[PDB]
Amino acid sequence: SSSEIKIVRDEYGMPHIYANDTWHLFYGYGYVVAQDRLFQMEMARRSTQGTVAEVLGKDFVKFDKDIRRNYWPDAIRAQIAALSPEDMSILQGYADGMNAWIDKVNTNPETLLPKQFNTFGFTPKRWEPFDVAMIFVGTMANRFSDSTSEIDNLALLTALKDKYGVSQGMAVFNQLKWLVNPSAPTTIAVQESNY
Amino acid sequence: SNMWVIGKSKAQDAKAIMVNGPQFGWYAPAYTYGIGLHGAGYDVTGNTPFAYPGLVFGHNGVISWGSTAGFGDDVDIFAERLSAEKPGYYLHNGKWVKMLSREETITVKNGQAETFTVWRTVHGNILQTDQTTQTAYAKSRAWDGKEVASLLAWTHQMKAKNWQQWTQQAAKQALTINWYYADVNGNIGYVHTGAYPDRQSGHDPRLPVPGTGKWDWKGLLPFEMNPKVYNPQSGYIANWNNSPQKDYPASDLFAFLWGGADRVTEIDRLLEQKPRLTADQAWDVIRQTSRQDLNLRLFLPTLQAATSGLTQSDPRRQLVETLTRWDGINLLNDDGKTWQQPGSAILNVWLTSMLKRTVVAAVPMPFDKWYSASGYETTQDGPTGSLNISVGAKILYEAVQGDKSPIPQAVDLFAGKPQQEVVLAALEDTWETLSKRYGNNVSNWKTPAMALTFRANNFFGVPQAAAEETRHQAEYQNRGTENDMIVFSPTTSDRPVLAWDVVAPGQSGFIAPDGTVDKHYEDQLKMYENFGRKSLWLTKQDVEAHKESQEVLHVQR
Ligand SMILES: O=C(O)Cc1ccc(O)cc1
Ligand SMILES: [Ca+2]
Repeated sequence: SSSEIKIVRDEYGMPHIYANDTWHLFYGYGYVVAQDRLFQMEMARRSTQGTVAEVLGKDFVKFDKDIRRNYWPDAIRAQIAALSPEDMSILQGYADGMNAWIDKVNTNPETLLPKQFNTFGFTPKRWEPFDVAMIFVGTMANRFSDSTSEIDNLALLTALKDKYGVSQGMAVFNQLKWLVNPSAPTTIAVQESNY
Repeated sequence: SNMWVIGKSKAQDAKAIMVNGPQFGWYAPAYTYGIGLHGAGYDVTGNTPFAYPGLVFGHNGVISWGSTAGFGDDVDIFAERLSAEKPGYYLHNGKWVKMLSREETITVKNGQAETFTVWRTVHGNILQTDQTTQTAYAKSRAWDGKEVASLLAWTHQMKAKNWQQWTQQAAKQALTINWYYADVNGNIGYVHTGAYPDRQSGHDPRLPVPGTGKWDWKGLLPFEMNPKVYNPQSGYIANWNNSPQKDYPASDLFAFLWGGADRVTEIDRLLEQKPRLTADQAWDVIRQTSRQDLNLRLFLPTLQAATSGLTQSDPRRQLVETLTRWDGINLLNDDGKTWQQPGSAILNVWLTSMLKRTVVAAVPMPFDKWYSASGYETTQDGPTGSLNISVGAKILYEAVQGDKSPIPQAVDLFAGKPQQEVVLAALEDTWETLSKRYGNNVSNWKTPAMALTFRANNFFGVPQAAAEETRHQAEYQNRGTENDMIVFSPTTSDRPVLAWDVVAPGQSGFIAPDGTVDKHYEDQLKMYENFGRKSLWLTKQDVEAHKESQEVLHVQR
């Protein structure tokens, strides 16, 4: 059967998904994610889109503005709009799977709603492919792949220029923030290659 | 984050062994999510941060993969030329181009809404503007417009069966990340992935460039320029966020350096110490490197040379003799709150003094504060991430190397004084501070250990659990948030692969509305603390054999 998704959990509660096509496979994945980590996932979604102050208030307004200043939503939607049907299925599958479990949770909240939703006073909302992609952009591309201190570097440089003069300020700057240092221990041995 | 991959020639009782310890901080519920995917081309097992569609750590029965953050320089800032009259415009290639712009409304629970505007140019979103100079800074990322493709590359690589198929997907991953490969035949590999700018001659990537047109990137460098190595002469690949290769330039962060003092040396010494390693020994490196002080190795020779002509009753010498008897492995006392030897406390105070006298002194305020930290700074909850060697200590290490360092000492950081005089003055400062608080008998000094907190707030500072869900572990361990091990072609089993992981506190973070906690909410937490691990299953037979429940769904798209 093409309509069947089998979910087997092991002794540690780790889900294994058995499915025949892309959309059923990632629908299963989303469904167990919604069962295990719905509140975490919901806070991650708000964190990565800057919608924290709506449920948590005034202390998070700067945070929300900083998050939205750091990306361009239309650019992410355009990339999603260019996926092939197979690639799109991964994202849509996953959001649909989540939505299935969030439908049963919002239908039977007396037993199925994660405690922390009651504690913080708000309920889960449905997901689309854009939300799945923004989890990764927000927590992988922006946490580990967006680092720069160029503006602060220039403010240090200028200050060293004032204290030691123009040529000397630069040579001190290269002492503190060298471009490359040839004695650094490398993952690739010099015998194999060098940049 | 650290990683060690051991190939054919170094492995004992297997063809290949991969051990990964991604370091993202420690959270409740768990940062990564365990998941097995069987169908539509996929047959995979492992765990992955925030349950991404693609598994960042895991294996498919043929190959295994792992990651560490990259730290290349892939972001540069473009100083855009604005105009007092004709606002919302910027000069680019001889014409005044209009900015992209968007309005945003922040809805606030129990507050008024707030609206502001986000501006963007051909280079990227505007970070900040200087109205005085009519300059705006645009942050320009080499991966811009390839976010979704990077997520898909991480998904499609789970289907690769060989080096060739895997590097096809590594070529499409555009973020600066190190990727690692191992397989059933004992091959091992590494790629420093990502998109890097092909800059114009004379472009110093550490400082901003004008955005008027002449400094624009030419394009992106090809994938053949990305540092990579397959089946290395050494028999192993080790990384702790350390430079990929000779002459590769690092992130432009002022606090980030690849120098002669590097924590990856600690992994290299252990892998070079033994001709071959078993699975259990590869797992054991987690425990040694978790507890290792990273500054001992670096500055012990300097402390020894400076106190060599000192008498035995000289307290500065007694401090160095304590250090000389220590192997640098921190161990908790029986009280569960103090370390057994005072070493880290001594180096911490010394180093703080040494930097104040040397690096800090040569840098103008307020940038001197960037170079003061000793690298031991924590609070009562413990460090939020890995322990490392501080920038200031890396700069100081180059200075104590003399003309053996490749880095020209434009300023003498010792300011005319012989090194040993500066070292001994700092050692006097250290003795004064510590003896005042613990007394003069060094042998009964019980210094405070660092602890470890699984925090309820995510890495952004936003709650992802209630504050009582915070978990506390007595021993801080400089180790991955999760640890996972894949062993290919074990001589000790009939299985072609064997894999383990540990995802603390647990697979589930569910709490029912009556406060009943899921059965798998915290059944992995004691396992974490004692360096234990659970088996990861891949085959159908293994999954059925360890099944605790089943759920079948019938759904049509
Ligand atoms: O090394 C890090 O800073 C965390 C990290 C680990 C693995 C990865 O793929 C990306 C980031
Ligand atoms: Ca740069």
